[PDB]
Amino acid sequence: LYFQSGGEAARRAGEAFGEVLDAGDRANPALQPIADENRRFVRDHADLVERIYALAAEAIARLGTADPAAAAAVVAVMLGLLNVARLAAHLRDQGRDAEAEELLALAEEILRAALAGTPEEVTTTARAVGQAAWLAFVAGRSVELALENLRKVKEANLEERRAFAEEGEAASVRWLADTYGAEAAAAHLAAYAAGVAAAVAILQAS
Ligand code: NA
Ligand code: NA
Ligand code: NA
Ligand code: NA
Ligand code: NA
Repeated sequence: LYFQSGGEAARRAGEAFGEVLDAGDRANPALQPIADENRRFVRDHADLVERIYALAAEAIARLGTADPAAAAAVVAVMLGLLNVARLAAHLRDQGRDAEAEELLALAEEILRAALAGTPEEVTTTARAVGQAAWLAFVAGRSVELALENLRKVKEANLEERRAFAEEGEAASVRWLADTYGAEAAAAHLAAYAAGVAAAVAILQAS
């Protein structure tokens, strides 16, 4: 990672995201279990965290951090691969290491290919990759569904990728409200947006 210029800046940005989301979730008894699980993930899967920062460093190298759209795209890449990594971590914790790699490799292929375009295109693809994994995680942690979803993103044009990201994001809001209640869900989503903004600003200053 150290010969991947940008890895330390990506880490600072991701840690800023994590700190802000942690504080938002930790402030509310309904959301604290999320903050605790997120700390456990980072503690237990340092190798996946570093792999996320490595892909972010590739995004920094290609897009720069000289403007808000590029910075947002790098953050979106990290958050999209993080969603993939949560399912990969489940697979690894359960001894299904090869399937975890297949999942990570396909997500990384799609994200890397998007880096040839504009930041706004990268952000759309990254959001779609994130939902491809998240939707499969909630539906029984199915690597088969995740791979199918990722292949559908791969074969989708930009508008179709955006539409899929929007459907998944809407389903995600619904899941948060169903699980934590609408009131706590709104607080969580606001903290998430603040964490994105924190990470964007760290990248811009890097
Ligand atoms: Na790099
Ligand atoms: Na505690
Ligand atoms: Na964990
Ligand atoms: Na996300
Ligand atoms: Na994303």
